[PDB]
Amino acid sequence: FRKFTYRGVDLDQLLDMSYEQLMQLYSARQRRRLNRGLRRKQHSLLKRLRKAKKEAPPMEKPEVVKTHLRDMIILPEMVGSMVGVYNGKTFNQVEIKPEMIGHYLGEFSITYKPVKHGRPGIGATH
Amino acid sequence: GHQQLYWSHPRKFGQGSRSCRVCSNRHGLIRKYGLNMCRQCFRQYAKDIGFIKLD
Amino acid sequence: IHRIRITLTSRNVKSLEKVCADLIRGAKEKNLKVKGPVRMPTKTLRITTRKTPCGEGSKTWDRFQMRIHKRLIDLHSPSEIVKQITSISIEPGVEVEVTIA
Amino acid sequence: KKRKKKSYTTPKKNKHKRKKVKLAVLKYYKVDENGKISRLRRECPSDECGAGVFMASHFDRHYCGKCCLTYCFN
Amino acid sequence: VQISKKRKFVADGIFKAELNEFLTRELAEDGYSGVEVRVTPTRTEIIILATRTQNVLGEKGRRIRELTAVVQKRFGFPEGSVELYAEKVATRGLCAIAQAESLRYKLLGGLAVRRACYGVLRFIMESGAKGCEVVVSGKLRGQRAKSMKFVDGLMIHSGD
Amino acid sequence: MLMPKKNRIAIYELLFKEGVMVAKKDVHMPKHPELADKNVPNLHVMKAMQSLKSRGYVKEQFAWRHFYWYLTNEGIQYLRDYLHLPPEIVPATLRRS
RNA sequence: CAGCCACCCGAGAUUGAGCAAUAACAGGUCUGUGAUGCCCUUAGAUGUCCGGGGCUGCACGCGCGCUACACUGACUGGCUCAGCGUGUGCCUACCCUACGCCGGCAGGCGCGGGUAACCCGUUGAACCCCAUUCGUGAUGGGGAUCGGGGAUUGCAAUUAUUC
RNA sequence: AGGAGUGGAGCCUGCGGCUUAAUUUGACUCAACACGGGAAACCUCACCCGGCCCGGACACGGACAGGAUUGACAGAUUGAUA
Repeated sequence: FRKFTYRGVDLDQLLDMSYEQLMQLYSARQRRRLNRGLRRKQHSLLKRLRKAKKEAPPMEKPEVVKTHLRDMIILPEMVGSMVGVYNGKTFNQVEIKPEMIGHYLGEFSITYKPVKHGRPGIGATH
Repeated sequence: GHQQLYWSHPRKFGQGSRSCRVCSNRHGLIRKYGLNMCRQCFRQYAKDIGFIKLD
Repeated sequence: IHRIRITLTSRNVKSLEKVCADLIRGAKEKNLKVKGPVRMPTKTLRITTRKTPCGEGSKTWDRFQMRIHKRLIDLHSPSEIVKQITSISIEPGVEVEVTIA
Repeated sequence: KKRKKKSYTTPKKNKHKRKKVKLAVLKYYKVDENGKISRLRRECPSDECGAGVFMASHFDRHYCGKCCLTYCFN
Repeated sequence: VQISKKRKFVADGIFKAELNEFLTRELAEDGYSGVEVRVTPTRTEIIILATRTQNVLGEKGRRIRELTAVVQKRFGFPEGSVELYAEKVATRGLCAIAQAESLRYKLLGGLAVRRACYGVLRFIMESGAKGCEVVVSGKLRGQRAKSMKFVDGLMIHSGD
Repeated sequence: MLMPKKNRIAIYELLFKEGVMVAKKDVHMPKHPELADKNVPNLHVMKAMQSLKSRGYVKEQFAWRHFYWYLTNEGIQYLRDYLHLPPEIVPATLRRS
């Protein structure tokens, strides 16, 4: 019932649309990596995600991807699949939905934690 | 392939390898006139640098 | 042009003045028109350092100050004559920068 | 320093140790009644391979490790 | 290629401190007592006052050839253009680090602390010195830290 | 050390060109300040020095995060033996003395 | 008497600080150190090559301090006065930084200025110098509490951390 | 006698107990609490960790001379181009 969009465009349109007005759709992020340029050790993650995406099991989610690197991503080709992203000691499983575009993959890794639960007790009086 | 992969990431902003020039110590580095020491070595070795106390 | 400039800098004023007097006398030993020593403002370098290696006690600091005194001697002479005057066992800690233009 | 408790998976950083034959001939073939060699080992254009160093080609890609070449027949 | 006066003077101070530390930890057994640096046109001379000059020079000067071989490879001295000199200390009662190293290598050899301290005291006041304080702290014996003082003659304790 | 012996003998020759140099206290430094761009890892330089320390013919005078090499007559003899070369290559500093 | 208090001349009739005793502590620092004492550490090496979370948590008690509660004033802008300094460089790009074009916001290329009182600099500065709505308030004292966007040093700003 | 007045008001490295393993330290009388010259993607890391590597080298005994590294469009996926 309720209506959701990405300001008149979708992943298909943005795939057809060039980066010219994409920068106008870009909030502030992942623009200067083009001017800076991409470095080495950065050619296998795209290949791995595309290879996983090519074969998708029937009535089953795309195969889990174990990634130890926070890779900067420039295109919405990730949207429409699943990612196993980093938690700190395990790999947590993420469904990708239209909120991924307009955001970075590293923004789904939320990990922070208290010590233990307690109240000011016998030791602490003043 | 570590021989061609060694020292891949240039750590230029950090002072882990640019710490105090005396020993394996950090936590209080000062770059005034390019000392590259902590307070300890500077104060104990300030007599040879040429910095004297008459203020 | 033959105006040789000595930018001479040292930490001690007395050693600096002895060097300047010896140099200007060696110039005065020869027939060389010279200017008086020009005293550029001494650089006072401040380093205020906490004294206790680990933060404890009253907030106490040392203030190490570095006084750098610099004279210039520009004389109308070929630099070879000034170098002939130079071999006089220059005072240690007094460094000489040679300017020829 | 204190124990990090390697107790669940393999607590082993040791390298591999393998047993094999003293006379391992994989750069040549014997019992062939031939003084020459029919070249089934791939020609290596690197200036580090003579007649004692060659490569073996599998069904998946062409393996290397000396000069990073490719003789791909998949 | 010129550098500011403050930075060059701090570099000279760094260099001198480096030599001081290296020669103090290297030749303390051989009675190293001080390093001084002089400059001549395109030449650096280093004169090292030492209590034991025969032990700071070595046979045929070979150690010096070794010594310059070390320093020339640390601070940027081109090969063959640096020479090392040494003069006997005029008196061991005008420098404190000489008697300091003497105390080090008298206790390191195995010796009661008091004997070495009193030997130094009588050596100093047979040198015409006007006052000597040797404070020794730590564990002389047992497991407790007691600070002892060997104080001889008057000594100024404040002022310029 | 997963390092060829020929390069170790090359290090021995380069040292034998002198009597003692210094080493930078670091294992992540790709090259050597004296042997710049000669495929000499610093970590393997200290590997060599620690090996001859295990032998007991060399020592050090480490200062300001810098190893200070040493060499005794038996150590020089051992290096001139393993080099398989005549002892004629005396340090060039005596030729410039 | 040592000295204390007033007064005329005088620049000045107490300018401010670093040095500071004998002797000592069971005050903090082994998380400052290539200065170090039996235990876990004997290569199963609490960072060590690579490096992707961690002192980056919410209910409250007078812990150094922060902008204010206003009309001696924030506020259009008029006029114009600073002093210590810090400044292009060893695995140190990145330091200050005089104009054309553009770009409110940071910044692109150049002719150059700087190892230095030569270059910014005459730190034209900055507080104030009160001609503007302001009147006792939730608007202009009080940005303390929202979502978007240009982007420079930063592969990696996820708690728009910082322009 | 009196003076910014911090105390009284929402925003700080850290304090003392305070949600899913790591919010953790050393300093309880000023003379600890804007202190360790402390606003942390990374080395701001003293801290469950996911472990990429021996920077265990060497007297004396080895299946003693065929243990391994530089394998990068790969199916080889727990660093994939180790």
